[PDB]
Amino acid sequence: KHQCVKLNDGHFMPVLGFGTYAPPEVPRSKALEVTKLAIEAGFRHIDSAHLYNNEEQVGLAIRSKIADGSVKREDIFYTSKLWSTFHRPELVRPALENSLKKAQLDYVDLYLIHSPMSLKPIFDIVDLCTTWEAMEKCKDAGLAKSIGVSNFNRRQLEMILNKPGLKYKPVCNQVECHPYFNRSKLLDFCKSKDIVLVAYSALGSQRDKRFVDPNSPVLLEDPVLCALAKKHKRTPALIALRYQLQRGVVVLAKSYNEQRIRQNVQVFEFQLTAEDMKAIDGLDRNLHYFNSDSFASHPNYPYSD
Ligand SMILES: NC(=O)c1ccc[n+]([C@@H]2O[C@H](COP(=O)([O-])OP(=O)(O)OC[C@H]3O[C@@H](n4cnc5c(N)ncnc54)[C@H](OP(=O)(O)O)[C@@H]3O)[C@@H](O)[C@H]2O)c1
Repeated sequence: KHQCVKLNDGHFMPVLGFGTYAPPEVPRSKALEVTKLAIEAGFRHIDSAHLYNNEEQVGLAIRSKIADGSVKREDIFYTSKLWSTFHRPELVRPALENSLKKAQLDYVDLYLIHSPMSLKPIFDIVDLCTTWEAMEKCKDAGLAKSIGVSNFNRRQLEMILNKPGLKYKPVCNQVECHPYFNRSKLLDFCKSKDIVLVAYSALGSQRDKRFVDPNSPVLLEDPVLCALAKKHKRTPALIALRYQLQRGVVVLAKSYNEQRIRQNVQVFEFQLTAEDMKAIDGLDRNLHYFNSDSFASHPNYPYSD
């Protein structure tokens, strides 16, 4: 299907998605305005989460673009995510039901485990295979068309894929992925298991002071990204998004700015050569922008491997 990839459960995922997270200081009504502008610009995959405290505004934007005739529900791929205080398996279905009620949708296209780092329902120690069984029952019930995971490393994905009794493989692993942390080996593994890698912080993250070192290089000021932008008469952001599409990664892009939202859909309008991709692959430097004690101290931190 046009500009989508086929998931391993048969559903289709659009290869460019709109990132909806804004920090707390942005008024909640902004997510309504920008999600409507993202749909108007041509985004058809919208990524939210319980954590983002925006599902009611994001859902209203979707319902509004349905009401005015721009799109039908089946034209939109909506993702939400189970937050880490709800890993205990009896909490999974009520958490998804809460997300649906907030968005006023009958189903999500995709429901993810947001992170493998379980928190007190203060860390919690939960066997995530039990969480996954509860995710499977939500796909059986029709609450989520597809289920997947987010922030898992290879060993953590294998624990699910190897589970006795497994009914549904995860359709995706949504992970931090960009030219300073391109996750090649994990991508190869995901490809080998028919699992889609979805990239977040593909434009270098929002640099949130709670978890990103401001000393970290700014991805879009990279001189190779900037040179390739000059060569293609595009921008460093479009070079960073198009790099993902050509390696078979589905890519998210957040923007709350009307011009940049419209700019990002231009990722479909041009392509990069083998030499351009090799120049971009040479930027890999094990730089995860999310780099905090509040993750690294956790018994199931994914960058331990
Ligand atoms: N699963 C998880 O744990 C997880 C973690 C992080 C993110 N995510 C998801 O991934 C989404 C994207 O990741 P992210 O929030 O880290 O942000 P990102 O997509 O890496 O974007 C980073 C910054 O790039 C700027 N930008 C966007 N388009 C641009 C363009 N064409 N030119 C120049 N700058 C541009 C935006 O600022 P403006 O708004 O000012 O344009 C944005 O704040 C999030 O919204 C969320 O949906 C998930």
